[PDB]
Amino acid sequence: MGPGFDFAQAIMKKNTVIARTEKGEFTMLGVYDRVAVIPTHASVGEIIYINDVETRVLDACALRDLTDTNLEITIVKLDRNQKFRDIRHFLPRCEDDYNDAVLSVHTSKFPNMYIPVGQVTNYGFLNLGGTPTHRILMYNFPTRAGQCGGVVTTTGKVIGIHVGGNGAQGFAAMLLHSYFTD
Repeated sequence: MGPGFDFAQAIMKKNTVIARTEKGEFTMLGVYDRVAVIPTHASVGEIIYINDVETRVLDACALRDLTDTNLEITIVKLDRNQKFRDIRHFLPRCEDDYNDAVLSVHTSKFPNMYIPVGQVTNYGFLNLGGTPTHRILMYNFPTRAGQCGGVVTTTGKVIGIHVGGNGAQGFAAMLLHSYFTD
């Protein structure tokens, strides 16, 4: 409907796949080459389904900060025959607050879904399903089951992936440029 939704759509149309693990269907953001991200609670194994095709996982790393605290991001390298558009230049370099964000989801259940979530706070610490978690972004939208892995964008920046909610607020794990230096 406007430039926020335009940037979000551009990312969804080229840089997402539908990932399925034993823990469900997730929006999955491809970042560059065969490297993608998914919430750590997806429990990625040796094999994953990508757009309903059996795909070997070449590597999977559950990120933690240097205090050895969960970040809820898993970086996956996929045995896929095709590279993602490189979107690393849209990643923030530092932790920050944002205005006017969009959460975008694409699953079998929720295709072509875009939510204007508004102002995003650098919330920091969250007890997420019992797990101490750092680098959390918060937005005042009542997000629901099926949105995990959803991409959080502003115009010109890809800032996080949706990892949970409390019924009133939604929470995303930060994406930082430093996670994807090769």
